Amino acid sequence: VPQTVAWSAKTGAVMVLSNILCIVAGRYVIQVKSGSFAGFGLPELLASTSLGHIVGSGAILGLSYVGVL
Amino acid sequence: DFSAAVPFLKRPSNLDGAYIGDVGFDPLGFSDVFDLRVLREAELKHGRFAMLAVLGFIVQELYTFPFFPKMAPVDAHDYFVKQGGGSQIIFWISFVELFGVVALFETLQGKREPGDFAFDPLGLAKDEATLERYRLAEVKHARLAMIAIGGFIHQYWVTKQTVLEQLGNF
Amino acid sequence: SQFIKPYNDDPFVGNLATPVSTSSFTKSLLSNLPAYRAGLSPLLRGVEIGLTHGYFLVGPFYKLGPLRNSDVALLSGFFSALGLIVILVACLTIYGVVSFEETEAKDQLQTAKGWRQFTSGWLVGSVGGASFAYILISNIPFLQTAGMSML
Amino acid sequence: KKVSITVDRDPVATSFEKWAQPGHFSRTLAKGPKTTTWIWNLHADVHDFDSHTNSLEDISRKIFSAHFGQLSIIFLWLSGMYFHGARFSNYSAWLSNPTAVKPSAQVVWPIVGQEVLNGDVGGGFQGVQVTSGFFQIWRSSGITSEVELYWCALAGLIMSGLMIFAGWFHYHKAAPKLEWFQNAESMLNHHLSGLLGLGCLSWAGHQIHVSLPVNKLLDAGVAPQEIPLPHEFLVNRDLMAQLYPSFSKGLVPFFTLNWSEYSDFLTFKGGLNPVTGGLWLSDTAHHHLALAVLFIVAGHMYRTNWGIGHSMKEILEAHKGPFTGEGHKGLYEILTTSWHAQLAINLAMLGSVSIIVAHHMYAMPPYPYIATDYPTQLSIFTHHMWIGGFCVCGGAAHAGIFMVRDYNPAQNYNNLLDRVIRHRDAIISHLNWICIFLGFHSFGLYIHNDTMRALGRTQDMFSDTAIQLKPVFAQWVQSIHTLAPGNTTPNALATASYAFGGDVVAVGNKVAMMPISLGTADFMVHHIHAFTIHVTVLILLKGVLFSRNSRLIPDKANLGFRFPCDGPGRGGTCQSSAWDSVFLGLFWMYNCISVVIFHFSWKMQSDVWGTVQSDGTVTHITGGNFAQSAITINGWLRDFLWAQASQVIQSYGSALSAYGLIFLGAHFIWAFSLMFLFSGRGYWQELIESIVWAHNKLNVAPAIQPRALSITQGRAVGLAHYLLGGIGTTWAFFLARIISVG
Amino acid sequence: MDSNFLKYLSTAPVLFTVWLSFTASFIIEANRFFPDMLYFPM
Amino acid sequence: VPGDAGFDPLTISAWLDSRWLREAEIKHCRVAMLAAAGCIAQDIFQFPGAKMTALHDAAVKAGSMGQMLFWIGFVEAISTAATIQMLQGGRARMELSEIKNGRLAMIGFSGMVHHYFITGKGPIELLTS
Ligand code: CLA
Ligand code: CLA
Ligand code: CLA
Ligand code: CLA
Ligand SMILES: CC1=C(C#C/C(C)=C/C=C/C(C)=C/C=C/C=C(C)/C=C/C=C(\C)C#CC2=C(C)C[C@@H](O)CC2(C)C)C(C)(C)C[C@H](O)C1
Ligand SMILES: CC1=C(C#C/C(C)=C/C=C/C(C)=C/C=C/C=C(C)/C=C/C=C(C)/C=C/C2=C(C)CCCC2(C)C)C(C)(C)C[C@H](O)C1
Ligand SMILES: CC1=C(C/C=C(\C)CCC[C@H](C)CCC[C@H](C)CCCC(C)C)C(=O)c2ccccc2C1=O
Repeated sequence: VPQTVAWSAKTGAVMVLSNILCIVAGRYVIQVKSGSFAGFGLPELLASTSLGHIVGSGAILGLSYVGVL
Repeated sequence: DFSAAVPFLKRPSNLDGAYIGDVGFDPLGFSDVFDLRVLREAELKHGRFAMLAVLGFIVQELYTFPFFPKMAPVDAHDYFVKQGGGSQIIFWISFVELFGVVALFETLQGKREPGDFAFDPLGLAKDEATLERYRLAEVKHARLAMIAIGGFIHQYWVTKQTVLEQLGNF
Repeated sequence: SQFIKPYNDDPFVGNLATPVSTSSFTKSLLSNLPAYRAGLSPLLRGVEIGLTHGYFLVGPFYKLGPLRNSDVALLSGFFSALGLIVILVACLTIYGVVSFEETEAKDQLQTAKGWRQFTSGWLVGSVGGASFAYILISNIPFLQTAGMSML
Repeated sequence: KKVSITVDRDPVATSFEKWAQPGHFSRTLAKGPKTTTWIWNLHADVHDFDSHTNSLEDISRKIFSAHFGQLSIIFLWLSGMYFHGARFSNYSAWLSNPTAVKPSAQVVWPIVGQEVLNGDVGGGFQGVQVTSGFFQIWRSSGITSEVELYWCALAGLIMSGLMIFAGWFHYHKAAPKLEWFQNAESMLNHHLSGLLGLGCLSWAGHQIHVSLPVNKLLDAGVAPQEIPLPHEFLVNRDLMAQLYPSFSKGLVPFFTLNWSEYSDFLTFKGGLNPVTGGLWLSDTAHHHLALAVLFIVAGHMYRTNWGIGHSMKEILEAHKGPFTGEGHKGLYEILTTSWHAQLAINLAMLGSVSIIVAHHMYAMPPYPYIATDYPTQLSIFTHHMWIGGFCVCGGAAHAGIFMVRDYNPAQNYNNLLDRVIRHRDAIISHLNWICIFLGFHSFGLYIHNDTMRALGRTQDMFSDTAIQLKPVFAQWVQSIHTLAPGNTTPNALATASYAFGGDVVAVGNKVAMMPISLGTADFMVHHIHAFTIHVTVLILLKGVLFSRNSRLIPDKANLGFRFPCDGPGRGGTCQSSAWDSVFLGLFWMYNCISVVIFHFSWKMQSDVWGTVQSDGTVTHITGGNFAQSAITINGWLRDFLWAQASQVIQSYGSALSAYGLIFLGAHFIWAFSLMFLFSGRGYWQELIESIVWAHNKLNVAPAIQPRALSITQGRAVGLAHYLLGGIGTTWAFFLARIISVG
Repeated sequence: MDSNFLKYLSTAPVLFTVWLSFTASFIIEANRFFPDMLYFPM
Repeated sequence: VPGDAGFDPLTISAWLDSRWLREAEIKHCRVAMLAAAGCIAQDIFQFPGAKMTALHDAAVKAGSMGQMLFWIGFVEAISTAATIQMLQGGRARMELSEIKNGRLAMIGFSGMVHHYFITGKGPIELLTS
């Protein structure tokens, strides 16, 4: 079984990082919608944090698997 | 615009107060889908069954016929399932309900009020005004007895005491 | 960029120019092949095709034939290949007789004389190729086995 | 907000008037019958909605309400299976002793001596043995009571009433407009996220909270009435944490992403449960939870009302290369304006999924005690092969209907359809060649082996003892899947299926699953499969590609999808329609699926199913005769059909005598079909003329003039009786054989 | 009762299924009470 | 319109109906007001013969929570009819006062339940200790 850990500030760091990474990515790549103050709506934010949680969870589970944590 | 009973709900389109006992109460919108005539047929039939049953409870605790064993009304349901008198009552109800099917066809064809069987042997209804007053009373009693019989059977299921003995005890 | 076009710049012809049908590699291979080679005599066309076909016919008859487990497997395989060559050369002969009306010109396969020259070349090539396969398999032990001689 | 709900209110009046006028839906049929052909033409075109109305809106409304009617029928059917399990079954007796009691949920009335069909299935019970696998489903659900089966029957009944109400409501009260139906992005988002995703999520939740505790208690050995009721696991988290100690921590490990705490009940074990011979339900719970996450995530792909998402039109129009012209341009317009194009795709996919279901369910038995209930394993494999094959041929049927009717060349210039129709001779000629090559090199190997074995030349055969056609690629893939646990699936503990190699799983001394070795006979029958699938594709594809026109008939689209011919000229154009290729390909589907179920039945009896003796020896049902006898046709005739038809033929006077009767009855129906298949309408019309004369003589001629069936209907009736007869023969043969011996 | 629903119940498949179910039903009932009638008893 | 401090930083009002949002806010307000008044009341006094979250768990066994759920569910079904109809189709000061007090009670109850998770104490107990 892959080794996962209880929540720590490092897990929080990975989630926060992945979320911000996806906010910036969503500002660049979402085709239908002041770098972040132009056309930034709730759907765009909600979609990017949805992916940020998907990417963050995948990253946390993988970095816990390999030992990086 | 809005319902007399529920102030914040709008009055159902099919409920115009033509049927006595109407207060606009139909939130789930069963009258927007189904024929109100059929629904008033069903309301009065369920209520008349319930009124006869609540009097059925009360009299059956107070008295029972000497040829039948003394026992509780739900036990009476099971005894008359196994004895044959339940099948008798079911047959005669079903026999009357055949002409009830004919009566409901008369209602659907527009030629009969939903609860009218012209059953006034004792001539208690004198004119239209008292008939309307009695009719509102009948629907109110019908609805109240539907809730009451559910209470009597459910209370017996929870506490194995009859309605008169449950008032007498506790 | 479109890699499929109408064949011969004619849209209503019943073919499509495609990479498989009309690449330069396909055109080079067909032209190089003896049947379509320019400058090749019909007899010479038959000799090259025959040498090829007779050479590879011996192997399935030899390796998978009824007499394969016998020591006469190669002789049986050659004879079976030779018999198939004689049946096929009869087929070539009868096709030539019925298909082509007799004409003086022999420079093409699609002529009575040209198909007769082709059949002549195919028989000589096929018997020679079958014989060449027999000589090679008999001499080389590895060819006698299925490649398991090393094992 | 361009994705919106739009409905016409009270479109169609709920009246019995059109019920009383049969044929009301078409202008041809509404003027009444003059010949008996009208009667047949009534049923033949009833569900052909786009033949009655021009408007796509009324067509879509009719389809939506007919889908609710179908769902109502399925829910009524399910409610009946639950009620027959509750009332007319030995389910409670089967729960106590799953390996000895035979499932039975059907009891016959004693009327004409037919009460012999109430055989002794076990558990103090007499009834017809049932093979649908419902008992194993219910044990997997954790039902453990007939009362809960009554509640499931009522839940099915309520759903059946709600679907028939919804079909009435959505046709007659609030029918959606066409712009509602043409929301493929919204529908896909909801059917991936909501239908499949919350379906898996809710089912995984049920498995974790109900199936897992009840089945752990059942496999521990606790009697079904000693097991706590399924809500007592929901409330008493302490009692649930006894069985699975991870429940002591609750939902904090889920949200904090500490998911390895849940490894008690969300496993990746693989293999089978040794007690039941079924899949580990902890694996199934993890499986459904993982599918739920991806299905919900997938249902966020498409753009609906907020700018995030894909336009499927943009995805399709961007995929074009140098070989394929304009590419997938115009396919979105097709699939949101043609119902038949959607039905062609979805029927081919539903059939493919049903075929995948049959292979995966036998190999990885998913229910407790289903692997060693061999009548159920054979029944559900054979059933889902037939549902798969039928649905695949209906995918080609509605591809033909799309091509004949909904295809417009103006909107399909130089796209993928245009290019396929413009090289259909190359497609059909190469498919024709591969089918000839593969009939020669699969069935001709059988003819070679028949000949050599008949000639005394056993050294000249394709066999394991002679020339060995080994399936090296299939054996190699089996090697990889046996080596996969700990190597390429490191966190797996066992193989995905024991069919690939590994242990023999035995339950109640009967083999649940065991390695299926592949030899020369398996190479030969798999290339038989590749051949029969290829030829069925050739007939169905040749019908789709040549539905609109040929070199033979240049205006075939003007004759329609379903026409009998265009006369005896051009040499004869009998069966030139796309319909007649569906007609001819349903025979080849029948041929394909019949060989698949025969291969499965013989291979599982010969090499998988049987009893485990002391020292782990497995005595198989037909004793390993597949390897040396499935290489000849005489072996299939002798050692499979003749040897195993013993049970149907000798079933009279027993509980399996119904199978003997259906065996004979279906041989009858199959033969009776050939009257419609080998004959033509003109014979029967002249014979009917003489019979009409005999009626005229007695002044008893009918006013609806009797006609011989149409040419197409004679073909359809012949095919329907042929399929019923063949499949019913195989159904009776399979079921009596495996109920007796397995 | 509605005349169009009665005209629907007068249609050929409904009457055929009801009449042959009634026919089947009294063959079943006659073979229930009086089974095994291979002959007219005399 | 009531309780409008111009506070919609994520702009929820742009992407959901202001009537559905206001119904949710007012229903959350009222429920939270009853809940917050309830939290302090349980510690202050107990109805004769009778924990922020554990008492809920005890009550479901006694059926006290179950009876409350059924009756609240019936009123809520009528409320669902009201919400659908609203979406389909002195006192001013009091509406603002109800919204502000309800928002304060939402935070209030939220504080009380997290206080219970922390010290295992009721809100009056938190003031006492
Ligand atoms: C949907 C699936 C399904 C299936 C295949 C069956 C099949 C069966 N059931 Mg089960 N059943 C089901 C659902 C199902 N049932 C459901 C949902 C319930 C709960 C209500 C039941 C409850 C039930 C009981 C309680 C019993 C059965 C029994 C039976 C058996 C005989 C029934 C019979 O002869 O009726 C024949 C009854 C007739 C009245 C004859 C039918 C003739 C008429 C004309 C039918 C025509 C339909 C009509 C023409 C359609 C058009 C309508 C009209 C307006 C035109 C048979 C094995 C019996 C059994 O197993 O005994 C051991 C039994 O006692 N069933
Ligand atoms: C998330 C929402 C959702 C869900 C669950 C469904 C579900 C379904 N749709 Mg779809 N649909 C949706 C949104 C949704 N749709 C939208 C937004 C549109 C507009 C673009 C459509 C347009 C559409 C069309 C045009 C068609 C469907 C069809 C179907 C049915 C497919 C047959 C099947 O597998 O049913 C069996 C599976 C089931 C689960 C049966 C359950 C039935 C109910 C309706 C499921 C949901 C119940 C409820 C939400 C669950 C509450 C849970 C509670 C107990 C806690 C299925 C009931 C087809 C159909 O058969 O029509 C009836 C069809 O033709 N839908
Ligand atoms: C989701 C599945 C689905 C759907 C919605 C449709 C829908 C449609 N199909 Mg398609 N089709 C399907 C599956 C489907 N089919 C499959 C699986 C096949 C392969 C067999 C076909 C083959 C097919 C052809 C070849 C044709 C259609 C046609 C039609 C249309 C009208 C059919 C009609 O009125 O028949 C009304 C229904 C009947 C006449 C029922 C009779 C069918 C059999 C004989 C009854 C089965 C009885 C039972 C199962 C076994 C007998 C038991 C016995 C012992 C009593 C309609 C658009 C026809 C059409 O008009 O094209 C536009 C047409 O030509 N389809
Ligand atoms: C058992 C009976 C039988 C046989 C042998 C065939 C044979 C064939 N069918 Mg037919 N078919 C049959 C029944 C049969 N069909 C029935 C009942 C239907 C009902 C609908 C159809 C409908 C049908 C359609 C609709 C299609 C076929 C196709 C085919 C061909 C498949 C390609 C192939 O395998 O070539 C290999 C040839 C064989 C397997 C024949 C057996 C030969 C064996 C191997 C030995 C050869 C003997 C050898 C020549 C001896 C020479 C010496 C001698 C001459 C003296 C082939 C000609 C397809 C086709 O032609 O396209 C490719 C096609 O599309 N069939
Ligand atoms: C067996 C036996 C005997 C007997 C007996 C008999 C025959 C007893 C018959 C009993 C009957 C028929 C009871 C009928 C109950 C109906 C009810 C309670 C309806 C509730 C509906 C509600 C509250 C509503 C509503 C709705 C409205 C209107 C508007 C909607 O938009 C919304 C909404 C859904 C809210 C007796 C007892 C004498 C004793 C004997 O020894 C044995
Ligand atoms: C099983 C079985 C048996 C049986 C039986 C029978 C006949 C059982 C009958 C059960 C019944 C009638 C249940 C219904 C009760 C009424 C309810 C719940 C409505 C309450 C009012 C509500 C919710 C709201 C009211 C509202 C409020 C707030 C106040 C204002 C009004 C309103 C707005 C409407 C036997 C005896 C035959 C024995 C045998 O063993 C078989
Ligand atoms: C027998 C036969 C007929 C005559 C068959 C007819 C006229 C069918 C009439 C049978 C009776 C009248 C009704 C059939 C009823 C069955 C007992 C069951 C039918 C089940 C469904 C029809 C409901 C054809 O018309 C025909 C046409 C083209 C190719 C082959 C044939 C063919 O073989």
